Amino acid sequence: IIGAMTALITPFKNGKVDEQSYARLIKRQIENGIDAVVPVGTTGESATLTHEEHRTCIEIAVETCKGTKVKVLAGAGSNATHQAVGLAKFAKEHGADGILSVAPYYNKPTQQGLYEHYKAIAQSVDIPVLLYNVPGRTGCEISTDTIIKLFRDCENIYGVKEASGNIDKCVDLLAHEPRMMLISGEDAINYPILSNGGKGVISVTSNLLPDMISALTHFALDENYKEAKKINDELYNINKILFCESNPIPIKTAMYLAGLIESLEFRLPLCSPSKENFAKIEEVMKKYKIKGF
Amino acid sequence: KNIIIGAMTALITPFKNGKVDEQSYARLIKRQIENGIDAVVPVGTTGESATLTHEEHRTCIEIAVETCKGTKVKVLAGAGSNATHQAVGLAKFAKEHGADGILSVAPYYNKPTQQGLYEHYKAIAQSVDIPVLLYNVPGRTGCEISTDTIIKLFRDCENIYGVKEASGNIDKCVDLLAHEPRMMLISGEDAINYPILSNGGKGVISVTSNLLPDMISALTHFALDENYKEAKKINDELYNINKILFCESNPIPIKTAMYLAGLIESLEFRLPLCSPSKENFAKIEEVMKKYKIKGF
Ligand SMILES: NCCCC[C@@](N)(CC[C@](N)(CCCCN)C(=O)O)C(=O)O
Ligand SMILES: [Mg+2]
Ligand SMILES: [Mg+2]
Ligand SMILES: [Mg+2]
Repeated sequence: IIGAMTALITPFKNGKVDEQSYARLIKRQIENGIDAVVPVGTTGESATLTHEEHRTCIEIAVETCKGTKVKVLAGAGSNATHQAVGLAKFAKEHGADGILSVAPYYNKPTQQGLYEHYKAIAQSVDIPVLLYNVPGRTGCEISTDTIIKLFRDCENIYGVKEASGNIDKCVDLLAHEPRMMLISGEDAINYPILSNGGKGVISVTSNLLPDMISALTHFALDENYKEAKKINDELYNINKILFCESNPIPIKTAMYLAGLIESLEFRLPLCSPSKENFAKIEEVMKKYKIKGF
Repeated sequence: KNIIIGAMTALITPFKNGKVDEQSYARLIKRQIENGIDAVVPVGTTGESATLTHEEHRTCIEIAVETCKGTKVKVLAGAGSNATHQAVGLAKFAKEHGADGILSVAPYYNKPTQQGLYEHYKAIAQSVDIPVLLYNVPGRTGCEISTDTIIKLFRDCENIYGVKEASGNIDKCVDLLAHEPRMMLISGEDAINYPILSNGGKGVISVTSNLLPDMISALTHFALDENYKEAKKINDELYNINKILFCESNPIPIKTAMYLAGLIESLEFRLPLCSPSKENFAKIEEVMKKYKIKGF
């Protein structure tokens, strides 16, 4: 799975997942050229969803994408490998087109550990598995050597979502293993990653501006770097402001400000932004045309 | 404030055939008690909290509580979570099953803001009536409890009595105790146990004490009595083992050392954790030779 993809926010209403809004947000993604959706990633507050909720989000999404050509890359990562295998199987059993699997967080496995963790996951299913490196959140980094070995050693492993701010590593990955699918995990540098041969994005910004992110990715895949860079440059201010506080606090605030969700609700320890950052997000949004439903 | 201080151990969790070796767990805790340790921390990072089931997590806390009854040794139960609802539940559990207090690591992976951290710990503290020790380890969580947030929580919440600091930032340790000297600063970094204690820290939550509880015990008690020459001498002696126990991610080296010492049956982890490199295995074995390891 490649192309423009959205790390879906998870809207809450009165402390529960707003399931109708969840399906409605995914339809809006489909209407605006998105190629795949990622239920229950970091942006979807996977850490604070119950097992049941995690499972249901994937189900809505698979169901809502059914019939369209939009794929579901299910959030299935865990820092407990038994758990990650579990999630992988669930996704497969419930029709996900594939899986996203974040590098274990908090426990800091070694490179050998990561290899084992992912081999376990990959062998438990037969759908594509997309590796996810975000060391600022996990405390560990999947080495370039480890990524490559996994790609070559495990049939299902087809690439990595990179959120490390390290374009050198992106060169390193595609120079030594050009067959893998490098996916941008940091919206601000979507174009530089695509222009080095990246084949997709898993975007926070596309929650609010899916048409802009989808166009950017498709310009780039069609080798119109001029127009892809144009959108990337235009999106920089919003791409930065969406991380003025830890994601998904700004994007949910933006979605609520645009009237796209009913309630600016998080699950603790996530919370509302500062009032000043709230106003900063509101101000930056005003320079972009935000698609409705 | 009610407090839990002194020399404390972040207990490893031994596995046998993919199950918690509950008999070895109790035996290991008794070894800590008999070597001068003041409190034990079941199921922290060193106890592989991430890969235990909820039931196993509960079981290890209960085993700790039961093993320390009839002694002066306290149980500071590992109760952290990156989901506030789960952390409150763990705090409640620890309270209801006889723990003396809880340790609660800063939420990992989802990187809450300072406002969110405040709210997170306030909900935990307001849910029980036993001491709560914050735990700051930004290298593992991806976030930091700022000094201001720590102090605000200490002053605003009755049961929050201090912080376990594992951030290699002695400046912050000065900052903390210079602006709020009533709090209990606990070293979460073995190599710098003495510097933290010598600045007014009141205890350690140690990985090395799994292997050398008597030495960590003496270091802390020497330091608490302001016998800084003797405390520093032990800290200096311990530096080599303190560092080698993090050649690979904790608790991979300490469990390796415990296995080499014959203190656990199997060198078993739960994935994504795994045995160390063959090279680091030998390095740990070599460093160990320079220390006298207490038996059972
Ligand atoms: N997607 C919904 C599940 C969320 C579970 C958890 N909050 C905690 C994961 C866990 N491995 C649970 C350990 C439970 C026993 N201590 C962790 O806290 O590390 C996470 O993965 O962030
Ligand atoms: Mg398409
Ligand atoms: Mg994931
Ligand atoms: Mg004395």
